[PDB]
Amino acid sequence: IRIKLRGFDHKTLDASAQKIVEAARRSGAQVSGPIPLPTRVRRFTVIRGPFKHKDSREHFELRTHNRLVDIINPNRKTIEQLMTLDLPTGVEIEIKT
Amino acid sequence: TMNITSKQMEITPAIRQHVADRLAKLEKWQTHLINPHIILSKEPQGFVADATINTPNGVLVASGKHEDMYTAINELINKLERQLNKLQHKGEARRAA
Amino acid sequence: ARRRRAEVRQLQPDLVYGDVLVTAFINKIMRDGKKNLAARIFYDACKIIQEKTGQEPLKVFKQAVENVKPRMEVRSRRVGGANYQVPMEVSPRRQQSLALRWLVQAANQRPERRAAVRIAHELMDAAEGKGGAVKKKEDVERMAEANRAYAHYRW
Amino acid sequence: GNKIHPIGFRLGITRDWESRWYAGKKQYRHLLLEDQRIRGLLEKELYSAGLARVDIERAADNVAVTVHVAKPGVVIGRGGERIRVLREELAKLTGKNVALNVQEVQNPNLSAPLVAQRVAEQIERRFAVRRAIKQAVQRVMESGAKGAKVIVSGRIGGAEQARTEWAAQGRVPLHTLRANIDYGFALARTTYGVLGVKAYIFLGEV
Amino acid sequence: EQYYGTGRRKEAVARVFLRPGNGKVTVNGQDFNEYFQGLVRAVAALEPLRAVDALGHFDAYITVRGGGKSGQIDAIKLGIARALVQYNPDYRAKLKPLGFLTRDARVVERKKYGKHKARRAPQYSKR
Amino acid sequence: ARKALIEKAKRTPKFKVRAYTRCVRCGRARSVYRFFGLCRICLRELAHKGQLPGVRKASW
Amino acid sequence: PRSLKKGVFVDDHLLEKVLELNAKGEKRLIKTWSRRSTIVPEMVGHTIAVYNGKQHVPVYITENMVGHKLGEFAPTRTYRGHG
Amino acid sequence: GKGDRRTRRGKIWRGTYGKYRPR
Amino acid sequence: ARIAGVEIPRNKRVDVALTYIYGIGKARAKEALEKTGINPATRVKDLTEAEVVRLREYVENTWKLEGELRAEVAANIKRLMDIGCYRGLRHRRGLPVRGQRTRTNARTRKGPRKTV
RNA sequence: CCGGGCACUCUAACGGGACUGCCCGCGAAAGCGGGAGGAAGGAGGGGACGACGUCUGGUCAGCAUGGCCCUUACGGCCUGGGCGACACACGUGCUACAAUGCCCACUACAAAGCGAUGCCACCCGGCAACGGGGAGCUAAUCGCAAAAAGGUGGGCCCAGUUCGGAUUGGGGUCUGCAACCCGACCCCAUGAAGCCGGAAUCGCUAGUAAUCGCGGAUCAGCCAUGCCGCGGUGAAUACG
Ligand SMILES: [Mg+2]
Ligand SMILES: [Mg+2]
Ligand SMILES: [Mg+2]
Ligand SMILES: [Mg+2]
Ligand SMILES: [Mg+2]
Ligand SMILES: [Mg+2]
Ligand SMILES: [Mg+2]
Ligand SMILES: [Mg+2]
Ligand SMILES: [Mg+2]
Ligand SMILES: [Mg+2]
Ligand SMILES: [Mg+2]
Ligand SMILES: [Mg+2]
Ligand SMILES: [Mg+2]
Ligand SMILES: [Mg+2]
Ligand SMILES: [Mg+2]
Ligand SMILES: [Mg+2]
Ligand SMILES: [Mg+2]
Ligand SMILES: [Mg+2]
Ligand SMILES: [Mg+2]
Ligand SMILES: [Mg+2]
Ligand SMILES: [Mg+2]
Ligand SMILES: [Mg+2]
Ligand SMILES: [Mg+2]
Ligand SMILES: [Mg+2]
Ligand SMILES: [Mg+2]
Ligand SMILES: [Mg+2]
Ligand SMILES: [Mg+2]
Ligand SMILES: [Mg+2]
Ligand SMILES: [Mg+2]
Ligand SMILES: [Mg+2]
Ligand SMILES: [Mg+2]
Ligand SMILES: [Mg+2]
Ligand SMILES: [Mg+2]
Ligand SMILES: [Zn+2]
Repeated sequence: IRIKLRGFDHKTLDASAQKIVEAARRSGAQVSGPIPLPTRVRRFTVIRGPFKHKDSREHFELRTHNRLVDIINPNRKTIEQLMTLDLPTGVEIEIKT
Repeated sequence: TMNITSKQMEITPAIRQHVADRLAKLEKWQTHLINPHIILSKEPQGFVADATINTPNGVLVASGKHEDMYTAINELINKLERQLNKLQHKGEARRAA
Repeated sequence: ARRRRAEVRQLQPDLVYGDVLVTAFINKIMRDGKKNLAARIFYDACKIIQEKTGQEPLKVFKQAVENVKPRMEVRSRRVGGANYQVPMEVSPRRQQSLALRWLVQAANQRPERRAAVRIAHELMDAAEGKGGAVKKKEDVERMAEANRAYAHYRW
Repeated sequence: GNKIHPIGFRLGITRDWESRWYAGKKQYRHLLLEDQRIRGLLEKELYSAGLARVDIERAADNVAVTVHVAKPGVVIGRGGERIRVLREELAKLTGKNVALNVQEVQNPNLSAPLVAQRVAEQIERRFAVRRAIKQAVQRVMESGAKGAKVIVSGRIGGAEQARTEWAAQGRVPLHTLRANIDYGFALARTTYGVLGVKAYIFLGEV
Repeated sequence: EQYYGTGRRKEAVARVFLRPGNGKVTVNGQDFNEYFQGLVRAVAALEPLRAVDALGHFDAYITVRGGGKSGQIDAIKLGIARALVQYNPDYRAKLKPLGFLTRDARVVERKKYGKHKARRAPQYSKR
Repeated sequence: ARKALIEKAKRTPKFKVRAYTRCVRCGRARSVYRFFGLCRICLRELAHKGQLPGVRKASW
Repeated sequence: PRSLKKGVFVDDHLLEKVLELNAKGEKRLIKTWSRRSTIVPEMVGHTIAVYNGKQHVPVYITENMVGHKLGEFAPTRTYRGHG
Repeated sequence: GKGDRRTRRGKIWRGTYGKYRPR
Repeated sequence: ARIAGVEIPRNKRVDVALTYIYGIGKARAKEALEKTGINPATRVKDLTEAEVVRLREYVENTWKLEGELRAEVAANIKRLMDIGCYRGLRHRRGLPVRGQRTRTNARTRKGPRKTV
């Protein structure tokens, strides 16, 4: 019954989890509210200049944010209109059983 | 001890030893010439003799430039002498009041 | 430093006597932030100073602190062409530190093998005016005394 | 040389990426590699148009490349013609569903990367660089900006001693995060070397 | 039946559960002293309750997660003082001046590029 | 020795060990991240441009 | 060193030249670029010319120099001391 | 002993295991 | 000359004492005292002339030792040096053997500093 | 562990909150000294951020690039070697010289990250490196995993040692087409210098210094004792 939400942008992650939470709750029935999973973090630490200068760096980060929702009382009025919901570009979705 | 770096140039042990000979002029003042460093290099307009030397009362840091390398080495030594002598006698300048 | 007077850190009283002073002294025993070991050694010492001389660790230690507090010390000040050693009173804050520092330091100069004993013994000796920590005190105080001549040169 | 890129500095505050799409580690590199190839041919052909951004989106083997420009025409072609001629050259590299759109720039004289290229061109055409700069600033201010600043660096006028020239009007607070500051770079080839033009436009604080 | 404080210090967190009893105390599924054995820092964890003569009026069940033994000790100290304030809000005076109510923000300061630790700069010889 | 090298890196090798990463952008052999196909320099340039999805300047 | 489970390593292309010499009745100087090859019990008595990067160095092989590599007996570095 | 491989203390530092530090 | 050729320190625990024989470390020491069944805790000064002869008898026969060990190590280097292999050469100059750097350091092989 | 529940811890998005706002005093004022409230008080601690400019600073070897130069070669491929040399000198560090210590055993408390020819539980062989089995996990589930200093117990007894772990001999394991030059690891043996360091000199003002371990980038392996991070324990002192 699960929809799993992952993206590089967090403000778009609650966009997609705002609507998807609403979609199942409308077309019946129970939704396990959008759960904020812990973020997996990838740091990039790099010497600023092109040549030597080791003691000056610039810090770069990549947040793969994490969300999970459960559609509890499933009820196939839901399972259709989901295959027609508007995904913002920067997120991927996982649905399994 | 005695350290010479010849930057983007080839120099002989002869020349090296000559630098040691000139720098010796500093031994006059009878204070510890600790880990002196002579650097020789060739700008477009002439050579450069840089040097950084630590003594018990401070550091000698100076630079000579001239069409002639040997002359640049000497002009360096002058500046080194002058500074060394300022170190050694500046303390005396205020015994009254 | 340059702007205003810095401020003395209030220490948290020690759980076996609630004494701001034991804490300080503990810390000065502490190498490497191994404060547990620090307290141990100290407490072990007290155990001993009870064992060997049947009276209050706390009362004893506080004396050895009182007997190692240097009252006058020398502070150097070049005037003209000589660096004169000037006599100065030591502010209680510093009296403390020096007392604790020296106490430890003499203690760690002793031949007894284990740290816990040495602290005990030095504390014992200094309550009686014996020991290195008291020697350091007097060396300092004789020094100030000789240089009584240069007292007016003070800041 | 000291100053940070006023773009990367405001990401997620005043400015938003030219590439928004998730991916996993197996793929990220490979997608992006295409995007370098992508912007290469696109910034190549569309320079003529007045190229200001190459916005790029992704879902799965299908991508929305939103080009911005203030001469929408040269991208169109003959009545819908060229736009397609690219989608063929394009999706030959992409190998995939390349939705290639064209967005109008409402004023190239308020879009840094544009203003830059202009001056770079003026100086490639042997114009008085000191003049060009004061002018480009003058225009941007007339086009309603809350502040402007341009920079040209290198063998200006053909000097042997390189030199740095710049001018600015109004405000350009590079330290302020809420300041909206479009930054554009243009690289001017000449017979005697390369100059680097930098453009600064202060649109406004949020 | 039960009193609660949230206790935090460094990376340590302490869920504290006060109950009346003879005065006996537990930490993470074992008796207090069995968990904090030989660590003289302990008895100040129980220190806020001594400040108000509430030593034996209470038992205590506590779980403690994160940090190390002493930070965890500090955590407890906060929470048990915390819980006392809902047990008795007239307990501020004679816990506030004693600084027990407050949480010290002193966290391990970040390691910075170019240094060896947060602040320890690398050694360098001018000449 | 450059283009012949930015080339010899693209091609499949006579042994698996000789596999080495180059920057997909500038060709640089040293300090090349597996994750981007980029060297430390290029990584910085695009990131400053915003041409790196999700990738932003970290401050903690 | 090389794992006992895996082989005793020789470049195959030298072993052949070695084997070919046994049968026909040995022996001539054998140039090689295989400093990595083990000397192998069938190599004894040959004199193999080992490349060091500049020269192919003649090495007569003996029964006491058996498990060693080829390059161990063709020095790569010229050193006569300092000053 | 952090440089004596032949002890526990040694192997924690070298990042390895063995007779003198098992897993 | 107790065991074997060397007089292992009395006053000390027999496990430590046995280490004072060339060719016997912590390990071989642990092993002799099991195989001859004696307490490693006992001081050498406390050994049954029986326990001793056992210790002596086992160790002298189990492992190559004192002079006879050193001879093999010498013989080992002797040959390495004479077949003229690289590890041999490094010995032939008194230099380091195990692929260490020699631009700095390398003092234990070299001897303390030799001024120019 | 299951039923059950989100209270709590947390996870992670959105807010609140501190403003010298109020009190007294000194002040023309800005402010400063001080009290209460409050988690926090006068910038809360830390970060990101670097003016016109300077050093004709650094980089044509990341890249771009004017110009100059090469064209069976100053281009290109490959095998081997070299970048790892060693009378010497300097800079950075690691590990120590020990009892506030070292070894053995049993027993605790982190955080940030990483992981599909990837991390590998658990079982088996082997002193061990590792080998064979083989379960789980696109990973707040499963794994790397043990945190170490610490705590309890036991040995060492001031000795160049049960300090120290360099050097060398021998025996193995793994990666890799390949470990002679020139990898790391394991085990037997070896068991150096070193007894706290001249002239000189570095860091650090608080969760800092000191000490302790864990991760990551790169990466087949690795010369990492380097770098970027993360927590644990946790001081001294500031007259001026
Ligand atoms: Mg550094
Ligand atoms: Mg200079
Ligand atoms: Mg003293
Ligand atoms: Mg947190
Ligand atoms: Mg820390
Ligand atoms: Mg430097
Ligand atoms: Mg090129
Ligand atoms: Mg490789
Ligand atoms: Mg690479
Ligand atoms: Mg590590
Ligand atoms: Mg031995
Ligand atoms: Mg090596
Ligand atoms: Mg070497
Ligand atoms: Mg809730
Ligand atoms: Mg600012
Ligand atoms: Mg170039
Ligand atoms: Mg050029
Ligand atoms: Mg021309
Ligand atoms: Mg090589
Ligand atoms: Mg090198
Ligand atoms: Mg030296
Ligand atoms: Mg190092
Ligand atoms: Mg890794
Ligand atoms: Mg010895
Ligand atoms: Mg000695
Ligand atoms: Mg020893
Ligand atoms: Mg040892
Ligand atoms: Mg000693
Ligand atoms: Mg010292
Ligand atoms: Mg020390
Ligand atoms: Mg030293
Ligand atoms: Mg240590
Ligand atoms: Mg690795
Ligand atoms: Zn690059």
